[PDB]
Formats: sequence, structure tokens, C-alpha cells
Amino acid sequence: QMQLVQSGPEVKKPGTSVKVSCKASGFTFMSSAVQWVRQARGQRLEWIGWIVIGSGNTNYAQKFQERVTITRDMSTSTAYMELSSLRSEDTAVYYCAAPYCSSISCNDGFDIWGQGTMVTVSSASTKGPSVFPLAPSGTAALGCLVKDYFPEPVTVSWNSGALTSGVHTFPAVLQSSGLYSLSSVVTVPSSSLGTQTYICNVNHKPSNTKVDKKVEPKS
Amino acid sequence: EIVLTQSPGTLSLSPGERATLSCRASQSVSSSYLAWYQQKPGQAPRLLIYGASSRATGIPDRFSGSGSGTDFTLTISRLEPEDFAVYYCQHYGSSRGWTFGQGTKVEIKRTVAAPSVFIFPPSDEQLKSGTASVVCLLNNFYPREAKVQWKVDNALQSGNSQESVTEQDSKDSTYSLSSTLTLSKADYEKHKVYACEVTHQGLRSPVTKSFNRGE
Amino acid sequence: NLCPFGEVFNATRFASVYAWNRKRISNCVADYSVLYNSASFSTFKCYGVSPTKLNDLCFTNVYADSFVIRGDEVRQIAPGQTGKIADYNYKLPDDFTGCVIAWNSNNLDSKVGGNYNYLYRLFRKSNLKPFERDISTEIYQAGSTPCNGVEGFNCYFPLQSYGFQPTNGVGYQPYRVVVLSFELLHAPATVCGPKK
Ligand SMILES: *[C@@H]1O[C@H](CO)[C@@H](O)[C@H](O)[C@H]1NC(C)=O
Repeated sequence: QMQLVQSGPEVKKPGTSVKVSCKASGFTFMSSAVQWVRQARGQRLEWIGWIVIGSGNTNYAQKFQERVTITRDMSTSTAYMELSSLRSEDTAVYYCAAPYCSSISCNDGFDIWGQGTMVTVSSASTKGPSVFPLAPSGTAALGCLVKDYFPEPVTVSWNSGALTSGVHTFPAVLQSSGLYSLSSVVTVPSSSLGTQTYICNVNHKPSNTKVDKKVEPKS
Repeated sequence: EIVLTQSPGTLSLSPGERATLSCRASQSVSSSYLAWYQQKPGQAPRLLIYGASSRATGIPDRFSGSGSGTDFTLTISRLEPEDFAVYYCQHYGSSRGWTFGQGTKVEIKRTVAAPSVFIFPPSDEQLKSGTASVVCLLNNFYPREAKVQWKVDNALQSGNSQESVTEQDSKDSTYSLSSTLTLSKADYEKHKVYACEVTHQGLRSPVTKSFNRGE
Repeated sequence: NLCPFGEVFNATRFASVYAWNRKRISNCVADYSVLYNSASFSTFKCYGVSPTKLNDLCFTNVYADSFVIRGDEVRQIAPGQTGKIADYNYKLPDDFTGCVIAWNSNNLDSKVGGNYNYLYRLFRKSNLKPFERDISTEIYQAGSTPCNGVEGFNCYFPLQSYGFQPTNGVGYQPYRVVVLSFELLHAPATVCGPKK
């Protein structure tokens, strides 16, 4: 009980709109209120607006007054946030939040949070990555370059998960082409290079791409 | 328009130490509508304090809220390993204009550690398709601030490069950074020396890793 | 002496449902059958008494309650109903002995921009007792934090406006309501029909 469940992730093209749902259960939704907050990756929390469930009265941050709408459906105990004219800067995780309420009283803060909804605004199409070896020359470094995929995310493992220590898989960077690119590296003893196999396992679900790249030492 | 400024930007402490986070408002606001949130790297925000001083249900006793007017404080009496995260304050007074602070990161304090610098030439596989990505790795360094400078034929190369940093490691509390210089194959073959120049507090002198193309 | 129902029914302006008016009918007579068989009203349901028998009967007092609601809320003006109007604005008892009369008021209570002057109570700490009027405007305290007259989080103005516009549908159109209640006590009967 006591939760807000949000709709699934969204990939939207510029200029279009997206409508994110936020379904409440386990508390007296009719007495509560729902605020909507978003957050770009590695960035701050940004307040969008809120709605009073009982009245439907809304208040938006003036940054979004021109193209956001917050509504609610009493019958389904669901709150909605619709953002129009989507731009690249709208790519973020969107959260709804509400105070727990009983029959008698509401809590005095936003203590119930949704799981978040990823919204990606881009003109790119679904594309699997290219997987390129980062070849090693006491401790050697090697890795894999996972280049030009869309959308997020990709998973990288080394030797089907048997190699976990010393593995660094970096956050993806968005290139101007609209595609993502990341690298996964691992440090190993340089005596290992001649007698041990090093394979990176890249999976990109949206394109159903699964790759095993053997990274060998070059002379 | 009420603005919330959190300080410091980063808090570098050890488990068991006392943490004192600050949230300042551009005007006086009601204590009844100032809240503190915790956010672990992958999860959603979690309410810690409401009404400036009230613990939310289930929050450990070590979290404490105080302050009034324009100065608000979140205290963690003795930090546990799970407490190292990012903390936001929020003002939700009146009906409009609610704002968040920019957030304070509570990171694990550590000895200064120079980065291990590796450089990777573009693979033959990538070069076959017309693009050259040179990767320079900075491994296991602390603190997080670092400077990576690309040098191409002994000239400082600006543009065509992007950085990405891992999160603080659970075990050794270090960071790692990857810089990628991406050029077309035609431009890549117009130069010979490709170098990566790293500046960090753990290194007295900038460490350079380089290679000559195809050599 | 004829009972002055025209003052109630044909009043130029009507009260908001939260501030529902109540006019007393002391000593006079009237033909309820003329009001019953009138085509001006879309609803004319009586309770505890027959609408046709009212002409032969006499009561100590009669009350005329008038207000304005939306079309789909007229059903709440009945004994044993629930909803925003029945719970927070106008509540009829279970042993109601009277008649509920209502008609469409779109030609009057709807403006080109939208008449926002008719309101209803949205929030209340408890339900009204039958025949109870609440016209207070205290900020509704949804949580444990006092509002001190300020609206905001967990602090809501208790009244809400009807969006009465001409482009609305029959349900979302204003309907003027008149509720007559008949009481007989130890005092002599007073308000009468022509038969007695
Ligand atoms: C009210 O006005 C109507 C005409 O619209 C009229 O027929 C009627 O006699 C008036 N009085 C009452 C009590 O209905």
C-alpha cells in the first residue's frame, strides 16, 4: 500500500507532447495534493507545478506556464502531467509526489514519491551501438567503446560477469549526432594479458543488440 | 521569487563524523513549508524533514532539522555509510513559486590520490568506417576535480572532446574519468602526435600520455 | 390572503447553495396544484405527502429554501443522498415531508465570459446536519499546520465557483431550486390550501 506508480518511459520527438500518469493507492487520495518535479541526469530538482486533488486547482512554475497541464481523475485516483512543445532541454526523469492522507488529516510534507518517468526528447531513431576494443599496451588497462546508440541504456559486463573487480563503466555522453557513446574499462595485471581472455558483453535492449567483443593486446 | 542556496556544494567527511548542511533563502519563509530530501544516485528523492524540524516517519534519529527565517540547517549527528548521498531543500510556501535548492553532495573524505593515466588510440575496426575516437582514461583519483587537455601535434586541441566521470567507488572512495577525442578519419590522418595532458592535485607536474599515429 | 410564493420563485437573484436562503410562510393560502401541474418546473418531487393532497391539508409552518446548483446535482436534493451539495451545502432529513422544485436557469445565471458568482462548499471538516447553513470562509486546514489565513499546501479556500457558461451541457447548467417543507406542531395550523 501507500504508493504512487508512474507510467513507463517515453521517447518523444521535438515539438510533440507527452502525458505522464501517476496512480495513487494505499492512502486517501481525495484529500491529498500532487506536485510534479523533474531532474536531468546529474542535475538538480526542478519544480514544475502542483494540483489540489479535491478541487483540481493548479499552480505552475512560470517557466512551464505556457505548455504544461496538470490534471487528475478522481475515479481512477490518477494524476497527470502533460508537457507540450517538447524540447531537448525537457529530457529528464519526471517525478510526482504527494502527502499521505488519512480520513482525518494529511501529512505536512511530500512523503510519497513516484518511481519516476524517463522522458527522452530527440529526433534520433533506435540504433544499436558499435563496439570497439580499447586495447592494452604491473597493471594494464583495457576496455570497450560502445559508440553511437539510441536510446539509453546499454549494459556492459566483462567475461559474462565473471570479471567485476576494477571495472569502470562510465555514464553515457550525448553527442551532437543525437546518439550516445560510453566506454567501459577495467584494470588487470599485465602478466594476465598473455594467458587470460578479456571479453566485454554489450546489450542494447531497444535495438535487441547483444555483442561479445574480445579485446586482445596489440604489439 | 524565493531562491534557495545550499552550501557547501560538496561535503567531504568520514563515517561517524557530524554533517552540517545549509540552506539559505533570499527572503524569510515560513518554517512550516521548508523540507529536506535525500537522494541516492539511482533512486527517487526521499523526504527526511518537513516543517524545518520534523522527522518523517521512519527516518533515523541522527537526522535533525533546525533554523528559521532565512537560515536552515540539516544535521547528521554521525554519518553512516548509507547517508553519503545528495540532499535538497525545498520551499513550498503559499500556492505558487515553490523552488528547490541546488543540492549538496555528501562524499566520503579520502587521502589525495593521483590518477593513473592511460591513452587508447582508435581501433582498426573504427578507423575502417571513417571515424577516429581517441580515449584517455584517468583511473582512481581523489578529489574529483581534474583537468584533461588534448594536444594534437603539440597544439592544444579544443572541441571534439567530451568527458564523463564515474561515481565515488564504494570500496576505495575514488573517481575515474574518461575523455574521448572524436575526429573524422581524414582529420585524424592529418596529424601524427596525439597526447593527453592531465592536471590533478595528486600530481606535482602535469602527466602526459601520448602516441604517434600508426607508430 | 395569498401566500407570497412569487417572491421566492420569481426572485431576480438567487442565493448560492452554501448560503441557501430560507423564507417563512406564516398565515396565508395557496393552490399547490397550480404549482404542481405547472410546466415551468422540470422537477417537482414530493416526500412524505402527496403533491395533489396538499390542497386539502394545513400546517403550522412552511419554509421556502432557495439556491442555485448545477443540473446533475438536483438529484442530491433528496432525503438520504450524498455528495458535495448534500454533505457540505444543503442537507435534507430522512423524514422529509415536503417537495423539491427545480428548473433550468441558463438564460439568467450564465454570462458570456462565465458567471463565477455562484459558489458551493468543497471542503468541510464534517457533514452538515439536515437544514444547516454554513457560510464561513475559514481556510480549510488539511494537515496539522495552521494556515493563519494563508492559502497553500494543505491550506485551501473552502468554497469553489461554478463555471456557469452558455456553452455548457444540461448537467453543467445552472438550476434554480425551491424546497418547501411542511411542519405541524402543537400550535394551530396556519398555511393552507383552498380546500381547508
Ligand atoms: C412567476 O412568473 C411566471 C411567468 O414567468 C408567472 O406565470 C407566475 O404567475 C409568477 N409567479 C409564480 C408564483 O410563479
